[PDB]
Amino acid sequence: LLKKIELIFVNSLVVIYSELEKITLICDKKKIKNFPLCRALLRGQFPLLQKLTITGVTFPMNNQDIMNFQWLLNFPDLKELWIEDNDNCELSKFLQLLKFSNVWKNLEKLTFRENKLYPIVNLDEDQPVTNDDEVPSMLFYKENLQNLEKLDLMGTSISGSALTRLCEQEYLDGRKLRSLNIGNCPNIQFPNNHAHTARMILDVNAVLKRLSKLEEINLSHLSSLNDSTMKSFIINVPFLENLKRLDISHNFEITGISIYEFLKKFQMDQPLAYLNIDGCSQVSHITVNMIRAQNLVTQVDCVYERDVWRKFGINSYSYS
Amino acid sequence: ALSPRTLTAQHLNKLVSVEGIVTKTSLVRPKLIRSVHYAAKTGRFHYRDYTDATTTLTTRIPTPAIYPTEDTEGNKLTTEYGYSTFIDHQRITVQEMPEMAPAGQLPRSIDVILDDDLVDKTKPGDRVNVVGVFKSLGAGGMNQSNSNTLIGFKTLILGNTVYPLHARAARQMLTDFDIRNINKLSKKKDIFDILSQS
Repeated sequence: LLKKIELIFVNSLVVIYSELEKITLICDKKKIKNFPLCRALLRGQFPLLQKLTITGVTFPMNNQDIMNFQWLLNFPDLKELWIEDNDNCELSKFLQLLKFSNVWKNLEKLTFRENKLYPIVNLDEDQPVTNDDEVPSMLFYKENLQNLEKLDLMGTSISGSALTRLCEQEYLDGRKLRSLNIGNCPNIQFPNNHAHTARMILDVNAVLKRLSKLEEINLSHLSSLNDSTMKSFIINVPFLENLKRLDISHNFEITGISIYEFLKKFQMDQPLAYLNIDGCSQVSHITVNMIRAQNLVTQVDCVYERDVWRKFGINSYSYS
Repeated sequence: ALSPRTLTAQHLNKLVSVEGIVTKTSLVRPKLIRSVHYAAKTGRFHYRDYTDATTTLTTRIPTPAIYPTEDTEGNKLTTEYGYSTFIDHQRITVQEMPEMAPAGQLPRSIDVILDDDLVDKTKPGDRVNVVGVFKSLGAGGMNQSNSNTLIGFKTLILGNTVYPLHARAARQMLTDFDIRNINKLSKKKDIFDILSQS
């Protein structure tokens, strides 16, 4: 009769499942050194599974079917996927799955977070032909990602151009997207930066033109967002009128200057609803007190002493 | 425009120009301003900025000059010199010119900080004009481990430029007019007598 199952494998010691609706698998990455439901997930089907959440597990090296997310094809109707700190996974293999099957009729939300820095992934827009006398392979990025409301890619080594291509191709829909998290992605650079490789650039003007109605942005740990780069957001204020909640916290570069002029041009839109700058060592205390006093933000968080961002349950399902 | 005598506590945090003679130049040392660390397992390059009262014109929170050794996850870091950033740092004492000191008083002196390309622009005994921000730094005994009620705060000039002097410039600039006059005089038949009589 079980519809919702959670397992939190705190420690280690040494076919159809139509009933199920939500599977949450959470592991202590230090203690757990394999993948518990590996056989079950690849062999079985869970055809009514709405939500899946796998964190802290370690994918086997001996099984490219696991590493290529071949099992993940098993689960249509999968309204949300969250996947985080799965140490031997890669976003590259995931995007290779997304290229070559209409795997999901509908994802409302996607959340992928690899931990260690794998090499640069660019959006693999190559559409090969077996012969020009034969069809080019239909690339399923659009119909797979067309549905998304929440896209979360924190820490995932996605290149800035890959995300622009997701928007220029309109694989990401925009008219339905509401919350975007790209924090901790070292391969993002903004247009004003003179130092780059061109395919790491994010064209925020194109992106914010595409997906204008979004509510919630997260750029925390995005060290590349220096004060100069924030100028790109200032001039693209007209395209983010839906934005209510802005997380840019734990940025060790961003001075209060950029914060202030961003909120001031945003005020030309009525405060921003909420803003997070916990741990941002460079925002001057008097500036954020001015932000409160002149009421440019309804709520702003400035817990300078907060060392970390992964609030369990709220921000992350990576264990402890 | 001041000297190490008439430079006064009213001038603190203002931009000042001081004339004097250099003495007691410190050794040149690299001052750490940024360190970069390869997290061996994680693959990312972490980094850390640093601050003290000399590196910045405003009193940013200090950073204890400690190198990282572990990631947030506990992964062992390795420090990357060559990507890490150090400025050259030098501390010099500018002394009041003895010709200016009033009757029966000895010359006053103040300490200047010089960074990067300003380093080694002077040696001791150079008469100089320094421009920089006059500042205070340190606790001044307000930290309760110091019982002494009366000691003052340390003060410095954070240097922005250094001009050597022999105005009554150490090396005089020569116009083409000066070049031509110098050559014209050299052809006068008794020029050695003219110059030595001069």
